[PDB]
Amino acid sequence: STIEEQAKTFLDKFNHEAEDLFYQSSLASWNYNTNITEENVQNMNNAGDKWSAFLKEQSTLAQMYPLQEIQNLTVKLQLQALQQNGSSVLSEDKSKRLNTILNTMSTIYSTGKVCNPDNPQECLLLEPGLNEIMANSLDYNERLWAWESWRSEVGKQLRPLYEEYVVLKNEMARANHYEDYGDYWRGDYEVNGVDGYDYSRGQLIEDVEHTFEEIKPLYEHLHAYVRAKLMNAYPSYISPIGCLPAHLLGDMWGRFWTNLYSLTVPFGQKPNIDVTDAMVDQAWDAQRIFKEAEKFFVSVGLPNMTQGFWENSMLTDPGNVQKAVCHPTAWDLGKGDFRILMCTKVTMDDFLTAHHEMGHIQYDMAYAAQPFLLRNGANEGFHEAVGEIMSLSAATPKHLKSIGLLSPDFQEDNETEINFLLKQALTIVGTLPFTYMLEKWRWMVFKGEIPKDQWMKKWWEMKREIVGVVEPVPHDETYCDPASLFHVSNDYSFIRYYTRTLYQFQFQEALCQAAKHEGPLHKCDISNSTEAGQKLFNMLRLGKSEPWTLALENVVGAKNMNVRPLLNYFEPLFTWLKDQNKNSFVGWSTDWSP
Amino acid sequence: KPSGNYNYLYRFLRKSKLKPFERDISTEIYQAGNKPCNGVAGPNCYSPLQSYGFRPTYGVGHQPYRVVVLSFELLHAPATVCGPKKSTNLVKNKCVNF
Repeated sequence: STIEEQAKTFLDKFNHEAEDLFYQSSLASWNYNTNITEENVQNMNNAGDKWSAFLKEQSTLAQMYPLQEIQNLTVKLQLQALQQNGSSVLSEDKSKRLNTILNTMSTIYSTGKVCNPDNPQECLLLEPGLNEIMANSLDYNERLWAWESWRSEVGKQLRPLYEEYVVLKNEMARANHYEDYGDYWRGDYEVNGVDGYDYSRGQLIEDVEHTFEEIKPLYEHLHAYVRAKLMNAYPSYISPIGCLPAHLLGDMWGRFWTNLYSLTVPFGQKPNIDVTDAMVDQAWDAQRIFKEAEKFFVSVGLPNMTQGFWENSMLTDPGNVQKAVCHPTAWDLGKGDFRILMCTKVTMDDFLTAHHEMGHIQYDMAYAAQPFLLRNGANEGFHEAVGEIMSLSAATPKHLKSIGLLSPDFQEDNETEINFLLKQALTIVGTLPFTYMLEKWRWMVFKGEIPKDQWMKKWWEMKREIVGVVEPVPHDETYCDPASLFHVSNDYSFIRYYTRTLYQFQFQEALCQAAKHEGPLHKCDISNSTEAGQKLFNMLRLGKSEPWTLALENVVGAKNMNVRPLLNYFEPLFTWLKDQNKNSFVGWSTDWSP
Repeated sequence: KPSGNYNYLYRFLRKSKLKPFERDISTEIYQAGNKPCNGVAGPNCYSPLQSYGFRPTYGVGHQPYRVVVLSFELLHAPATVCGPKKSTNLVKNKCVNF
């Protein structure tokens, strides 16, 4: 016989039992999301116990099968995922120190309370307190004081845990065939054992700096425009040659620029698209929202979304009788049951993230025929890629005019398209160099060829040249400010929000060369076109079972990144940026410190 | 039931190609190879019995479906189970066929 088919049958049995166990776990997770009670806490404790035990025991049992002896690369990659020992390669004392330090660090991050200004009866958290002093606050001084106090109170509690975290992750990953934990983040973004279309881990690194130096000048021009407009919004503290403070961008970490839209408005007479007026005049509630969603599904070319959502889920607030959270999660039960957690209201951002969540549900049903090791994207960025593609192609009001959602009184002039393109650029393109240097910096931290106790000064001085942001006051090495992030404290793969940011444009070009759509790429309607829908479907139904590079050729046609569609997506905005900040200074200077 | 109707089972392995017109009632273990079961083994015997669950929160491809397969026989004997329903009432003193 051959041990290959023995490993295949072990994979099949493990996949079936994991389907059942993850079905129970996902049902428990959805019931906890809709209701946070004592019995739901017990349900999650038991689900975590059974899931961790089953996963670790099957991973332990999988080590007796040799890995690279199978010519079938599907079950070979299934073994590669299954025979990942992970934290099993080292002993229990380092693991329990890892659990203590990490759970204390997580519960310090989550309810980190800034309590320096005024009386201590208030301590400003993220959503109740920081969101009303960072997203909208017309005082530079109070923003500076609150952000500095927040950074201090995060740093002096997060740093001694994070240094041992970095050391522990490096020595964990050095035994699991990774050069560091950054290499573990690039381990999923690697193709080995498949001939021809090879992808490696440093290849994604050089792709990342390649995309950075490619999309540098668009960020130069939008940085010049946003600096010129923040001369108007925040004068007397920022020089036209120097950089910008990071506590005025609309994002406390310095990441996004989405709420920095009214202060940096292109045209006062023309805002962005707001079709919500006819919705609130239309009594367009969440049920009709999802009916229009399934009509848009049929119009694009996707199949109509199943009734299994409808009797299993809700779309509005349930009141205070049950503890549901309005977090947009597209839960899959793993056994043909789809549920959507979203408080779908009359709000344009809620409708666009409903497009996002139902694109996630569409990609969830796209890999439906695959087993439990393969019911995913080939990387984590594909789900958000499908969601943001759906959101961006749904953000063109021409289809709303065609179907009657938007009345024909509105016209799409150049002003509204500049507003929409600046909204999209400040939303997700404005964090392309931010995500770039945070990913690069966390790589060159976790790789560990660098000195240990100088991270903060170097990190606060290298941000002046990539995005072009300056700390108004110097920050010493007792701080731990980048670990104040949900993707660093919880320590998730932040490359996912980088590379997806190009996905939602490049495949967009792939969905407009098949839609027979011309002109600017942002005005592209994938609806009323079966060819673009089926070309999206071609990448959709592949999923995890193939290496992601292969999917990248059958949707784009390269082993590497189709970067240049970003200019097609933003050509009128780039022209307006050239015409606007030509007289003002374009660039930044490190030495200017407020 | 929400607990799950796990009583129903199926075989994902078999000794050979299952022939038509015969029901292999026994679910005896189909051995993979290269190693003895040494009785009934977890990692290296591969018992073919697997459950369904069939909870009400399953999917359309996972739905419990009730199946009946009716198969006639062409063996050397004519028909016994037919529908002889003709059912016309009566007639009399009329030039008629019957």
